[PDB]
Amino acid sequence: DNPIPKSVPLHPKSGKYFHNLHARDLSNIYQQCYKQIDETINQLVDSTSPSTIGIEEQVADITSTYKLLSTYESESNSFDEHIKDLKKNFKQSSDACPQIDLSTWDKYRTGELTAPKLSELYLNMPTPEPATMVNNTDTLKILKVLPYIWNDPTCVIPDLQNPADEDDLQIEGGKIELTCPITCKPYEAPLISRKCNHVFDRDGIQNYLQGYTTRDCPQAACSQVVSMRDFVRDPIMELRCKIAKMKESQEQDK
Amino acid sequence: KPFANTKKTLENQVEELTEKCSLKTDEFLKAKEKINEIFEKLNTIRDEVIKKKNQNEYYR
Amino acid sequence: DVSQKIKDIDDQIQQLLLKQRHLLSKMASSMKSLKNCQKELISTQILQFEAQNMDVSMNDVIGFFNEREADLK
Ligand SMILES: [Zn+2]
Repeated sequence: DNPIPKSVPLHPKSGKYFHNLHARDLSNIYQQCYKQIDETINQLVDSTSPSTIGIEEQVADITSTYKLLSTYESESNSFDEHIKDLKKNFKQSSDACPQIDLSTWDKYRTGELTAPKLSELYLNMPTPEPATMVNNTDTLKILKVLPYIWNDPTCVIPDLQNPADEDDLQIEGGKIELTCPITCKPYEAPLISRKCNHVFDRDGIQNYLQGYTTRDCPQAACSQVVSMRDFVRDPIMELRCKIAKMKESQEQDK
Repeated sequence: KPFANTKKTLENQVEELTEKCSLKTDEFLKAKEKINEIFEKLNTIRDEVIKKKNQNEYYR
Repeated sequence: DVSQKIKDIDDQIQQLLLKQRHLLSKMASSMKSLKNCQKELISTQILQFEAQNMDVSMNDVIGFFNEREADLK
């Protein structure tokens, strides 16, 4: 009866096999999926036939697969975390078990000694969802805003730190300017600050901070001490200007 | 001895699992290839758009 | 009449933009299938590792068993 034990510890010769256990990396593929996603909004924005429909449909579809892909990714990241933990726990538990020998073998078979069984520990992993954070991915904000800026490149968008939040935007009144506050000319290389949401054209702060270490933010000298590193590229503002330039272009030739 | 038979059944199961892993590997690499074909179709379509565009840029 | 070519090619662009959205959907579906293969591969590999780890252990014990006999006599 029970000729073979329920489990035995990790054998020294199985060290390399255990070590190599891991879920196949998909980082490179996910990366390309997101890049493929991006390149699609670009051509969408850059080649969609004259507005008066906005693009609310197109955006809905794209955001639907974007979120899907993102849901998949989080599960994958979670999967690795669980595999790694479960393995680390197995190894430590396995290392406290006596090696197999003429006496030990009967004990593992009878139950006196019990070794950890990785296959069972694997089947019985957490399995929660999402278990991560609703990361504010740059590409998600563009999707959220896009339909609004398409029909009105100046519409005042209010605060959004948690996009993907199926809800309408608190579109304020008036309209923002597609012109750099340090050139008074329409943008051409918008840059947004990280510690404050002020956007200046590249040559704006490029020359404003030129020769200085950390000058206060130009806008009303906004307290925030800034530097070139604090200025990212503004996809949203570039989208606005991109759209305005297309509207002006479509106003003359349509 | 008293092990000969079980051990035989054990050696075979390991042989079967080994071929299984080999199959799932090829199945996995196959799926990877399928998605790359889609990255490819997406890329070519984009090229078409870029070209149809440049054509209209020229007005014809 | 050259005002027409700008509309057909402008429509083709639209049909292609649609196709992109469809293929993007396939891509995500394809990803899901990939995650399944990846999951099934690691599972099968853990079973194999177990069986194979039990095997080399069996070899050890059998080796020891045969000693208690070849020396006992
Ligand atoms: Zn500021």
